[PDB]
Parts: sequence; C-alpha cells; structure tokens
Amino acid sequence: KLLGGGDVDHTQYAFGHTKVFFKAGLLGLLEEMRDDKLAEIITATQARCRGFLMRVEYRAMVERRESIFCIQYNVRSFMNVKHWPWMKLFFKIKPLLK
Amino acid sequence: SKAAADDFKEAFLLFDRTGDAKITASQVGDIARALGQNPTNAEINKILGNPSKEEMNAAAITFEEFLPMLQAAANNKDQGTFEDFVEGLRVFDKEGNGTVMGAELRHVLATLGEKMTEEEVEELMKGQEDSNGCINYEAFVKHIMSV
Amino acid sequence: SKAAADDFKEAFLLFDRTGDAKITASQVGDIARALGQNPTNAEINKILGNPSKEEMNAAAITFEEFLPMLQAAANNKDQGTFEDFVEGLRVFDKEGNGTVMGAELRHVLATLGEKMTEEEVEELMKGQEDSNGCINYEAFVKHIMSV
Amino acid sequence: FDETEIEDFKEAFTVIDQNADGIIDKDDLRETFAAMGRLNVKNEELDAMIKEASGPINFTVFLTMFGEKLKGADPEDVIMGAFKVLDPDGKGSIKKSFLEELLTTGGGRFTPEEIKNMWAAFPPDVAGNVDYKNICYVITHGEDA
Amino acid sequence: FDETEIEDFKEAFTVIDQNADGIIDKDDLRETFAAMGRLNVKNEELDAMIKEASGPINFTVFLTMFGEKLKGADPEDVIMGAFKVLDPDGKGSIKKSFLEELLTTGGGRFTPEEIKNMWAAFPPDVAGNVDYKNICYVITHGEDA
Repeated sequence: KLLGGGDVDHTQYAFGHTKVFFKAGLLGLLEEMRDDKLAEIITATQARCRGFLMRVEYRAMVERRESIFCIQYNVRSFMNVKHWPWMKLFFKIKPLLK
Repeated sequence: SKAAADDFKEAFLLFDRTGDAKITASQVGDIARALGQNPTNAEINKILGNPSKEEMNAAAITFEEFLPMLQAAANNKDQGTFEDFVEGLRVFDKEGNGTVMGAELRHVLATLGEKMTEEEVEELMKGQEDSNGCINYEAFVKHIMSV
Repeated sequence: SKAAADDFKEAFLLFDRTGDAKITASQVGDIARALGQNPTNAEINKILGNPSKEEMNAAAITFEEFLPMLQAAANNKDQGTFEDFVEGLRVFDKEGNGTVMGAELRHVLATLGEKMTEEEVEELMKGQEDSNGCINYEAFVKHIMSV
Repeated sequence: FDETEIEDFKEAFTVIDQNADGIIDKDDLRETFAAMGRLNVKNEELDAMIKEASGPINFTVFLTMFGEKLKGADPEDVIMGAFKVLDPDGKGSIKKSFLEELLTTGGGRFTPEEIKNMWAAFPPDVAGNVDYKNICYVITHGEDA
Repeated sequence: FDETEIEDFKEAFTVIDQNADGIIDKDDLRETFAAMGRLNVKNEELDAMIKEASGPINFTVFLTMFGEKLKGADPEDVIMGAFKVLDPDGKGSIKKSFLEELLTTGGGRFTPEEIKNMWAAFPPDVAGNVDYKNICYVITHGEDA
C-alpha cells in the first residue's frame, strides 16, 4: 500500500512473501527517470485536482451566501430587542396564547 | 485577444474585496481556476518565483500583470485529457467496474502530491459516493469535469 | 395486410421514448413479443446480422423496416405448440403429476440456452409456486400462455 | 414577516390593549405590566416606549416599529435549517472553533469581538457551537428558558 | 375531481372573493394577499393571475383553470394506496434505488433527470424512496410543512 505514493519507478521493485526487491545502480537509474516522469504525469494530475478542489469550494461559498445573512441579521435583531419592554412583555405573554 | 473577453475584468472586480482593482498574489491561483484554467499549484508557485515574485510578503495586483499571467497559463490547458484521468483511477482498483473504496480516494487526495484538505475532499465526494463505500469514478470524473 | 392493423403503429409510438417515430434495433425483439410474436433471441439476432445490421453500434428505426421485420417473424408463430411445452416439463420430473421442484426450473431457465435473468425467473414463478417448493406446470404453462 | 408571526403580534397587541379600542395608550402599558406583577412600573418607562413611535400605537404602528427593530429576525425553523447545513450529518452540535472560524472568514458580521459577545450570554455549548437549538429558541424568544 | 376537493376549492374561492358576489376581481386578489401579510403585492402579479383566464373568475372559471393545471393531481389516499402496493409488507419506506429503477423501467415519466428533480426538493428520504407519506402531503399541498 505504501508504495502507492511517490513520483518513483513502480518497476524497479518487486514484492514477495517476505520482502520487497529493489534495484539500485541501474534499476536505480531507471526509476529516477521514472520519478521525473510522474511529476509530469503527476504534477499535471495534481493541479486539476487542486483546481477542481477549490472549484467546489466556490459552489459551497456561494450557496452559503444567504443562509449566513439570514443568520447574520437574525441575531443582531435579538441583541437589540431582548432589552425592549415590549419585547419582554410579548415574551412573558407569548405563552398564554394558543 | 478579446476575442476580447472583458468578463475576466468583471470577475476581477468580484474577487477584489477592497474594490481598488487589485488582486493579491495569493488569490491568483484560485482565480485562474475560476476563469477556466487549471494550472497546478507548483506551476503557479514556480512561475511566481521564476519572475522574482515573493508570495511570502504582502502583494497587490494590477490587472496588467494578472491578464498576461492568465494568458501564460492558458497554453497549458492542453494537459487536461480525460482519458488519463479515468485510466488513472481504473488502475487504482481491481475488477472490471469503476469503483474506488471511499477511504482510498480520500487519503490519496489529501496526502499524495499537492495536499488537498480533507474538507475539500469531503466536498468532492459528497453525492457521488453512497453508503456502500464505493465511489463510481466514471460518473465521479464526469461530474468533476462538469465544472 | 391491414386486415390493416394500424394498432402496431400506435404501439410503436408507445415504445419510442423520443417521439421521433423511430425505434432502436435493441427494442425490436421485445416489441415483436409485445405485438403477439415470440421469435427466439438468436433468431432476432440472426435476421439482424443476416441483413448486415449491427446491433452493436447505435441504431434508429423507421416504421418502414420494423413493419416488414414483424411480418417476417409472423410466419414463425406455427412453432408455438403447447403439447411440446407441457411434455417437455413432464419429462423433467418423475411420477404422474405435473410438479417441478422450485430450484430445478429456476436454474434451468437462467442457465440453459437463452439466459433468462433470475429476476425474470422469479417474476414468472411468483404466484404459481407455493411454499411446498413444487410448481404445477399444468397451470403454470396455462398462465404463461394467457399473456 | 410570515402570517403566523403577524398573528402572534396581533395577539400580543390585544393583551396589552386592555381597553380593546385598537390603540395602546400609556394606561394599557401600565395595566398590562401591573397584571404581570410590575407594581413599581415608572411612568418614564411608559413614556420611553411611546417615544419610539411618531403616533398612537395602533396595530400597524406596532408592526412597523417591530419591523424596524427586527430587520434580521429569523424564525426557529430557518435557524435550524442553517444549522443543519452546518452539521449536514445530523444530530451533532458543531465545534466551537469551527463556528468562530466560519463566522469570521466568510463575513464581517462573524468578526471575533462579536463572537465573544455570542459566547457571553449564549452560554458555552451555544457559544462553542456544540449544542444547537437552544440558541434558535432564545433568538426567537429572548431570556433564559 | 372528488366532491370534497371541489368543496375545498369553493371555500378557497369564498376566502379570496371578499366582496361575496361570485366573481374574484383584482381588488379581491390584492385584499386577500394583504390579509395574509402581503403589503407589497404588485399589480403585475394580479394581472398575471387574471391573464390566465379568458373571462372573469367566477366559480366555474376558477374550477376549469385549476382543472387544466392539475390534470395529474392525486389525493393523498390514492398516493398512499400506490405506495402501499410498492411496499406490500407495510410500514417500511422503500429504497432509493428501487424507486429510481422502477420509475425509469416502466415508464418514460420515471426517466432519470426527472428523478434528480424529484430528489431535489423532495428531500433524501422522500427522494431516496425510504420515507413515505411526506411526499403525498406535499403533492396535495405544496411547500415545506
């Protein structure tokens, strides 16, 4: 599972029942080239992701747009009101109602 | 070129929070993506530094630098091939059906290469992965390329 | 011939989901069955290929091809003899009473010859087989020939 | 203003207008406060309530005065709607630091100092952003329940 | 149209026709909206409601206009009848994927895109096909309950 990551030559090694097998210094050379080749392959595949990742953030930010406001203003009211005679009155009284 | 797309300048007025018509260098990565360009974050980082531009200290911008940086990133859109995106995930899980186990794609998208936050990873899987724990990446990559 | 049965054209408007008056080649097998014709699926397959018609690539249709294909399938309705259907199942189980054990008919209808899905096999046994696990095929083949 | 909220203000207007003529005068304010237990209600409190209006307190003057003070008033079902979108998996009260970061970083109305005032009478759970629901109660009807 | 549904439309016609002469004019529309809390109801909304009729809104013109918009309207008892046949063992709300497959594979009215719109305001349970009953409520009387 680990070797899953890295911009490493997925060739140069080989697994088996008790251990992994690995090249150096040739196979070592191979991998290296390989490594660069994934930055490409990878680096490019990262980007889109990154890109895309934030692209979903905007869709959320935006949705949120109003639900906040609603929350925003809504609180403010209360902070003002809660100290108002008439509103306390309504409050004690609000229950006797049906 | 104009085709002079003057809506890129109107979108710069939606991302500048001060209204002075400048956009900081830290916003330029995400605004190139919002104009229809996907440069990788290392590429956005290199170009910046390449031009002896430090994203570590305060930055401002002008439209006259952001326009040519978007036009230098626009040539790199030929790297966005969907054959390689679906074949990447097809080599990531066994059997002849396009399904990643939930936590495999979430941990790979957060820790492999350009780190995506786990908040953004959950916002990209939300709806395409159901309660079976299997993400169908045929429809998942289709919806990711719909934006 | 008309007897010009214009209700075959009205049933083609009930199976065409686009309303353009064309029916794809993959629907023609099931719509010949819904017009009162039982051609086997290999026969529907052969005829198609016979006419250098590929059911592998996109297909459209016109009423002017579907009408003569239904009229070429209509001569083969003389193969539907109920003596051989009840005698087939009478050779399939011992003793002098028409009962197949449940799973014998279900596995034979799914795996022998033209593969019927086990969903369709359960929908064809539902009601005629009770909890004794014995399907009376005298009434079972009677109800299968009632549609 | 939804119509049931306007009917709640019509019922509160009828309980404070004990002469039932449609205009709450200063005698109605004092006799409603005395029927709630306020034997010491000063005349200066009644005059400060009447000083918030430009005319007599009929039903539309009471509705416009409450409208202008409650320009961000939100019913409990829409506050719980927004808190179910903040906790989209259901049941759990959301973290204290998550609500402080998301209030600030989205809007100027969610700036910190204001977040210290939110924690300050809206207690811990409420303030913290863990519980939920008691804050929707006290935003639609004030004071400790 | 069952007769109790026609009596419900006769009662709604009498509550919007506040002049009680049998014809809902534009003044009745505006005074019914103002009595529900709509103080800002524009005249163009009242003109668009009257532009859906070819004549004055009497009881039979209101019934024919509602008939022509509700040509697939189903009462709650017949929607629960069909959902009890889809869940023939009783009690359980039926699966999300079972209703998506059976809507598509039986009829063209059950095509997918439409199934995404069904899940979209008819929430999850409703959309999914698990709950049941709340969707019958909102199909006979709209908006969130």
